[PDB]
Amino acid sequence: DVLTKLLNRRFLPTIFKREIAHANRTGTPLSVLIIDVDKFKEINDTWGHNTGDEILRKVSQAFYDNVRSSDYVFRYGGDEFIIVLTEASENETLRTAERIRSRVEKTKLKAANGEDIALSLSIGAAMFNGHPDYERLIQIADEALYIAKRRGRNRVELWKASL
Repeated sequence: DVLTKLLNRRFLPTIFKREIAHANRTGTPLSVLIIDVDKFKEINDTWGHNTGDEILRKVSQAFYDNVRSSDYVFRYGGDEFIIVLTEASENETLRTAERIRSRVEKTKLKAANGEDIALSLSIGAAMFNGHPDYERLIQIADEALYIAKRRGRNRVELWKASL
């Protein structure tokens, strides 16, 4: 089962604290992908939890197929995910986030009647800029996610001082 490999949210602090410390001592880039499945509750209602669950499996599979073993993937809510990319440049991060978003879009799902289920991700991305507090890094990545949702979903957004 792919869903059992996912990390609980409670491990975010202890993991981020250590992973940030390492990124400052060495000067290696660090990035975060915050992901939320588009209109998931609406999908969960219409097609059922078995369908919602299978969606979470396909979506989780897309993650592990496009991250290293050295990266971390967390699942907090029903459709809420957090990916920590250790040692990934901005160029690499956006490329990774794009591979993930595209994969989910191009995964068509057959319904009970035989129709197609619309799948898409919204992804917020943010680069580590040296700040010691990890919550700041999650805040801006979540803010980036907020915009991707606000701008019509099925897209990636990178956090900037402009907003």
